Amino acid sequence: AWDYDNNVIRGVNLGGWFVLEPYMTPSLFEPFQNGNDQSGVPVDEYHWTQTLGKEAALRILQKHWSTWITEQDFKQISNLGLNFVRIPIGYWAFQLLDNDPYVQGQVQYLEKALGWARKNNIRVWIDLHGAPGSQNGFDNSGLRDSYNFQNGDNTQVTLNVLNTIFKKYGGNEYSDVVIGIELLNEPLGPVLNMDKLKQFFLDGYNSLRQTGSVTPVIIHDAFQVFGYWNNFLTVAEGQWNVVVDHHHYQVFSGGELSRNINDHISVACNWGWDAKKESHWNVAGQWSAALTDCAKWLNGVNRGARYEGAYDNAPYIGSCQPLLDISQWSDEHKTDTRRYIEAQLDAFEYTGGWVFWSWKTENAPEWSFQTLTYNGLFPQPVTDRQFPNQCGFH
Ligand SMILES: OC[C@H]1O[C@@H](O)[C@H](O)[C@@H](O)[C@@H]1O
Ligand SMILES: OC[C@H]1O[C@@H](O)[C@H](O)[C@@H](O)[C@@H]1O
Repeated sequence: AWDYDNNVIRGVNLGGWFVLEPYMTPSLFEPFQNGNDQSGVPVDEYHWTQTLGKEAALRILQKHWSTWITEQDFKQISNLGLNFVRIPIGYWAFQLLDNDPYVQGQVQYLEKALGWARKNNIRVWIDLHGAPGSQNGFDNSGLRDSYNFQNGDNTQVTLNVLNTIFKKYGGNEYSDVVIGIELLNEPLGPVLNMDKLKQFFLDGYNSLRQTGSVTPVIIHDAFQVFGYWNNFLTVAEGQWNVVVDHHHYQVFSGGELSRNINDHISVACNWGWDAKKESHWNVAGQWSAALTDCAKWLNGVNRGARYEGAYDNAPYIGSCQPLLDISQWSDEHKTDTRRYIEAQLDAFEYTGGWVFWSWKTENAPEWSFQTLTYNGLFPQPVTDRQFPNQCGFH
């Protein structure tokens, strides 16, 4: 349903939909603030559902699921010249651990989305974004500050969930829509046992193929250096239809944030050069326009921004308040943003293409494809260049 050799993915993530992220939908979390005190705000979906209880969580999430993304969004995505969406979903949509606070019902909307994709000629990855125990301790895994994916029976439970996804979505029923199943989003390589992670990836690969599925298997790079995965899941070993997903940002450390715009561009261009050298098909599955970490709660609930020297012992670079509203951005910041977007687009189209994080946010413009497009900062058509050939690819 896709030609990974000849076609380029031009896509958006449907983030914040089936896995809550505080920075993307702060309205769901802000009612728990006590004036300026954020100490009682649940930090992740696990604690949000636990605090509300099952009845309230289901009422509020049903409303969210039914309105956040609809068929109209898919029409607009097609109209903007995009050809692809990535759909994050948590393990809890399929299976609950014994005392899990999570509520279910996401699957109904996932299946509506697959139909909306079909109708609008949009292809899809399904992405397992959160595993039991957490694979990364990020709030976007569902469970912040825990790293227990490789503990106990959590890896086994994850493989059981994947087998459900494989039987439902990796077969003939959706072979015209689903062009990849991503085994696990952003496993935090540095804190994991990498040998066990590779075994997990291999078990998932083999399990899918054993169902008779020919669906591409997408592996996230686990924050390893470019080329790390070249010798894994290879044609030499009869392993085929494998894609590596690289994520790229320049905002989650003081060193990255302090780069001037030219150096930000040089780094983006180098992402392209280095991805080209790899031996698997590869796609930039998450990236954005952000040049700051100013979005409220981007680093987590009750954590500040490195950009204004309010987190992670970073030096003050500038004040975030002026940057929260795209109408208040300086001409220079708008120009820097457009340059940065174009350099990333060129870099990522140099291999398998790109998937912007994310389609929409409530009020975080750096992270919203819609907002950037409407304000003329994301090229429309997406091939438009105000700053052509910044990287010099050949
Ligand atoms: O090397 C690029 C690609 O070649 C294809 O033949 C394989 O099936 C893929 O798994 C691989 O990513
Ligand atoms: O570890 C700090 C940050 O790392 C980034 O790579 C992730 O995208 C963020 O979610 C996380 O907050």
